[PDB]
Amino acid sequence: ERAAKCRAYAKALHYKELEFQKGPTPAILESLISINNKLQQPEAAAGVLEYAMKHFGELEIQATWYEKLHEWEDALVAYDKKMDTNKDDPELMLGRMRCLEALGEWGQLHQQCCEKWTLVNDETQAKMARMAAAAAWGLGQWDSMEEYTCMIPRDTHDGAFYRAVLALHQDLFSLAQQCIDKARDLLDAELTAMAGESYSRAYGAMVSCHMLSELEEVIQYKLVPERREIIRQIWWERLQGCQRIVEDWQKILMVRSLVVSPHEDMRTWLKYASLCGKSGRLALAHKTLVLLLGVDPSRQLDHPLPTVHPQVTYAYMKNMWKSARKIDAFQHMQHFVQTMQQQAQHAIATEDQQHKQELHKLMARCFLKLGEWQLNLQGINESTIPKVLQYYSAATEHDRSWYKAWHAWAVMNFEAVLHYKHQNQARDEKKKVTEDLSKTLLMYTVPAVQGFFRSISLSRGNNLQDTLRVLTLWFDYGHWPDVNEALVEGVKAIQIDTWLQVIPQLIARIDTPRPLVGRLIHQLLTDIGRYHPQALIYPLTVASKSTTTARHNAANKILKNMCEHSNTLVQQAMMVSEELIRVAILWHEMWHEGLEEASRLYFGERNVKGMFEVLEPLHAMMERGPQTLKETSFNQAYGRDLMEAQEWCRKYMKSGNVKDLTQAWDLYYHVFRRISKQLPQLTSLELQYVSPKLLMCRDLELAVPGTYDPNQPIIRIQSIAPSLQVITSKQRPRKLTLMGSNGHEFVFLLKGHEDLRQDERVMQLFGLVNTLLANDPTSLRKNLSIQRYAVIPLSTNSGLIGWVPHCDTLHALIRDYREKKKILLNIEHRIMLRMAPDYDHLTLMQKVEVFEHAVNNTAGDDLAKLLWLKSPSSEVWFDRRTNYTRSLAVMSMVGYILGLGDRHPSNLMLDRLSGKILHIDFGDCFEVAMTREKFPEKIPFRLTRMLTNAMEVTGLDGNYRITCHTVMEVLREHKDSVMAVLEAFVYDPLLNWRLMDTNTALNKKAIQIINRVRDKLTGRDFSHDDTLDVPTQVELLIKQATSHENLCQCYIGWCPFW
Amino acid sequence: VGSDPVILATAGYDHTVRFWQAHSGICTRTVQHQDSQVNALEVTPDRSMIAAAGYQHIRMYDLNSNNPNPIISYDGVNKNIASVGFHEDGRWMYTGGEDCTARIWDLRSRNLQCQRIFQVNAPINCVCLHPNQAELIVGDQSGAIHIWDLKTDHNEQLIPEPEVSITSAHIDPDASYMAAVNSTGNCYVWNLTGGIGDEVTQLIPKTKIPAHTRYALQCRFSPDSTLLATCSADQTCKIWRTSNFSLMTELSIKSGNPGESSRGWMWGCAFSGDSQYIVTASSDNLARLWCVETGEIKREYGGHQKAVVCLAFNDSV
Ligand SMILES: Nc1ncnc2c1ncn2[C@@H]1O[C@H](COP(=O)(O)OP(=O)(O)O)[C@@H](O)[C@H]1O
Ligand SMILES: [Mg+2]
Ligand SMILES: [Mg+2]
Repeated sequence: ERAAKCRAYAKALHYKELEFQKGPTPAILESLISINNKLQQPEAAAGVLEYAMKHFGELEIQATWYEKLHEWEDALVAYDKKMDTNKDDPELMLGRMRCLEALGEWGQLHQQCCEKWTLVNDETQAKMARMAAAAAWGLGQWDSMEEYTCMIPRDTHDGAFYRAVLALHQDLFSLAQQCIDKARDLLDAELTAMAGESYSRAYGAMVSCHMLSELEEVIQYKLVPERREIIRQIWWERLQGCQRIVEDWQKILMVRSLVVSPHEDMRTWLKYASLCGKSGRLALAHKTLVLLLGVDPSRQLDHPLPTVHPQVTYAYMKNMWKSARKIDAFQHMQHFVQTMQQQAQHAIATEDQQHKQELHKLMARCFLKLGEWQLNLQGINESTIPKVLQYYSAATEHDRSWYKAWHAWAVMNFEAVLHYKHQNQARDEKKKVTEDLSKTLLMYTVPAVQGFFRSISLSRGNNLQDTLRVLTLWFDYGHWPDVNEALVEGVKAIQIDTWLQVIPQLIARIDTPRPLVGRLIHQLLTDIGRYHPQALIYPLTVASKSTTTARHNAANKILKNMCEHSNTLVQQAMMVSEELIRVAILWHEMWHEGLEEASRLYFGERNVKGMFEVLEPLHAMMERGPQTLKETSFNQAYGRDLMEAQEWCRKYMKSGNVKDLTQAWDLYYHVFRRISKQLPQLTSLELQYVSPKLLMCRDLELAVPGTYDPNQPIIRIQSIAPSLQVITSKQRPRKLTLMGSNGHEFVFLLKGHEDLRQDERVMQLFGLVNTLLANDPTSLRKNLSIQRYAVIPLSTNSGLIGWVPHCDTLHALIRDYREKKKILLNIEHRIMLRMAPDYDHLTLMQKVEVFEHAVNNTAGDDLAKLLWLKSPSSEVWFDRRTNYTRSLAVMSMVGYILGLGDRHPSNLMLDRLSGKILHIDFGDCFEVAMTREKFPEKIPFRLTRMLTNAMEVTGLDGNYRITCHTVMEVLREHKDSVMAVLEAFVYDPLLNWRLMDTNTALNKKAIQIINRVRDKLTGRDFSHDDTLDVPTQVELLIKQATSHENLCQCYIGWCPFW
Repeated sequence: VGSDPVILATAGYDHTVRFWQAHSGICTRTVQHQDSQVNALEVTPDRSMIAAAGYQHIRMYDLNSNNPNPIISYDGVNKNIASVGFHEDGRWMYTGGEDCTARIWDLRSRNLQCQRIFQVNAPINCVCLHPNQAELIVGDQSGAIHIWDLKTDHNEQLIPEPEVSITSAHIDPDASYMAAVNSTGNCYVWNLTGGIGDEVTQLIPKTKIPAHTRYALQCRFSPDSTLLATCSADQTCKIWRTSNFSLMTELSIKSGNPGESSRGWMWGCAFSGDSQYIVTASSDNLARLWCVETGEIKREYGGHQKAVVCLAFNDSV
């Protein structure tokens, strides 16, 4: 019945939203925040209020708006302005108070209660009492409480509760006992009175039921003395565990205040004060701390701070920093630390060793702030570098373990290096120069390496950033002995696992020209061979068939080394990736593209030296003799012609005729016509014609491509399904499918002429991004992720791609809906050309009109509407939407940071079972797509109209935008991890080829690309000088993605109107 | 054609430039203009020939030889050429282009080359020449209005509100007022400090008219200097008094029901010599003749297959 109540809601919300579509009314708008609330969708509803504001300043008083927006701190100062300019107004005062009780402002709430007690109104007199009880409760003043309680009716949940508290102070336990049960039933029956349509009062019922059961433990804490530790444990544990915003915890602690004073609680309140800062209630956290100190809000500001409670001070000081006063904060830290080492070295008479160590750990966590703040106040320069390194090394000493400490020291050292490397690039723009630099860099490089190593070992599981950082210093430092020793030392020390994360990066430098670098890599890879062979074969196999000599050479040495312990795995994997390449582009398919390219160079460029270079491989390729039944049945129907077409071509090579060459082309065009006719008939491939060795395969030890990881039982290729569908396209990819040793099926896409290595590093970046979102509480709260897939490169040409199940391209879902509903597929298109035959040549102004014309004469639902018909129910429909909305905003932000262009309807798709969106085809990364010559993308990410429309109405205000800054928030915090990854494939040797494409050394370009990304992660992505905060930047971006002036300029294929 | 006392020319996405007879609505001759739409039409002060600024060319047909094809074409300039303007004394032609360049063309010579180039960052939407013939006002897509002194080559610039693009500027016969119209839908007016001959020629901000909610597409002063016309994307041409800066007459094609989605933008306008009438170009395939005082549609020029974006209107003796 419970999951049956939400169905009626979900369904009525559909029609309610479909109603809003026809005309936005405050009538609907009311019934909308309500139904989105019963459905316990807090944010989607918050969106409905955002719209309610920007369209109807009609429920009026900007103070009533801030109050409904739970921005109490804004509404208070808005009510003051509304009271000081107006009069007494019994209504304005009630709100002025509701703000104070939400803010935990008992001092002012009690003053405002008593100093204004004419209150001729009786309802004003009735409400008054509920609040002034809690205010009096916070201020101690129990006489004031009972006075105001004796005015609260005993028929209310509130009136029954406040008695239980007054009884507990006055030690009336049986009274308190009964008052709880009666307050429960007055709340249980109240949860049926407004059965659905209530505030955060359904979620605040948890707050009242939590407190009531807690107040029954405060009861347990009065006469019979046994559970003090057991109660304090559950109190403490169900607090680190519990996540309730500031306000509730105040009251929650106020119950615990009846028994345990702050001075005994200590840790309890510091954890609370800690949250008040992190959430953003510093004025409250301060007061919490002042109380624990038993000393001034430091009204004596010039004086030193009380060392009586070392932890509390540290708290105060870090609160002072996050507060305004932060040269003042830094200053109190230098001294505090100095007072702390004294209170250690001297005060410690051995018999105190726990105090000694916790005093040493607090100090470490002090130093780490000291260095952190020094860098913040001063930046990086010849003065601060050895000072912060001082602070960090000092923090490294006092905790020995602790990731942050070692990490920070490594980064500082690594940035000490960068500071000078970048300072010397500054000098050389305008002998003893390099000598000092050598001594300068070797000075900071070695400790950095060391630091990153002991940082990694303390990170097991999550150390991608630091692991990559080791590799920068490693690869980047053409090895001077000192560096290499530390590197060798680390590799010895650090676990082998670490390196799996980083295998494609290691392999990208097998053929390192530097002699000392190479050796370690090779040795490391071979050890990664001894354990975890599998995470190596595929990538090493690819490397071993490389045109670049030193690569495939060095690659083989490792494979040889791996046969000494895993031979047939190397052997199987060898052949399996060999046959898959054969299957990817067949012999005739290689000729078809090869006869096209050859006729361009000759019959349109007069190039025969290049034309011979197109054909000669295709001839030499076949010269090796047919090896499959498909290769032979080709060899009969076409072979002899081609063999003699080369005959004429080599008569021209020596004769230098033009009639010799015309016989060859006579033969060539003949076979072309034959193949071309057979190509739309290529819709399937049988394994027994195309590659027999694969049909041959049974029960291999080779793991199913990109399914190997430790922790998980190896799933191996048990059998390859005999048929591959040929996806009809310009590259005819294959739908290869394998059978697993578990029993499950694993479907793949065998692509033929696409360098999958970029897609790989992206999927890597995504992996990282996924971890980051799994670790931010809110992002984990909302299930925020990116559906990724497996990417197994097979060569520079080909590779495998994981087939995401249950998915259709955005383009597919439309084409079906459009044909079902008898709508011409490209109708917006045909509309545009009918209006403006030369659309592509118009001025921006002219284009916008034509574009707007098309939108105004087509339906913008489609996606929205087919997703409704798709759904088997409506809570499934609603969830699939909530899923879609989020997953998209996730990929909007991340895509932007990556610079992910080319997001047309065939490059993204929808999971038809979760709704979650999924990106494929990661060709155009970084501005690339925008930078291009023909039809530059102005857009940052696709936020097309039918996308916007499939979300909830109030879309971009609701779930989307919120999810945008949540995601973007995470990114800007962990910007270094994100930059480690991206830096690791921009400056990657083999992958720089996608930036010299600005034509249709590179060091300079690669630098920009990376700056561009940093800008995006430090809010400098728009204006050069303003450092824009998240919500602004996000707003700016959504604007940019929505602008008609941007979308009309998009290549027509991108379907800027879908 | 150009022999008639009135010249009225109309061009758009339908590959023709059609000439109309003002007083009737009959179309005299049509010319072929293929490969492009027409962005701006302007009849040379010499009444000899008309200029059709299009995509990467400015083809000029003849108003005398009453039949042939483009006398002159000007090529080798990439992206659209948006505004055309002439110098009274025969031989100068000014253009603004999407290629960020204001260009001066010598009409009495050869070369697809141009006598001068004025480079700005961001596309130029309009180019208009001060009556004194010595200064060119150039409004770009960034929202700057550059005044370029054709003598001193000294460039001076001015941004009003702009972060927003200025769509067209104009300056009245009597050189007392300058107008600029932007994509927000605002119309700026300035007072003209007549420097002229050892020139100061400075601008003093007078009013900002909230002309339109949608794009404002072109602004134009009446010969009179009495009125100011503001065409826009809200299917409207608004006519404002220069004494008052108040709305005098509104012309609109606003359909007649909220669920029509429009059909037609008010792309261009031109006043008659007496400033008694106004000609109107619209994306609904029709040029229109309006009576400025009543706002009565005194004629409708039907002929164009596709939309209209251009007008040229001429009264000279
Ligand atoms: N990971 C995947 N899951 C499901 N289908 C895919 C996947 N990758 C590609 N496809 C299919 O292959 C088609 C073309 O592949 P795509 O990656 O867009 O390459 P290209 O842009 O070179 O055509 C898509 O329209 C889609 O149906
Ligand atoms: Mg694609
Ligand atoms: Mg692609």
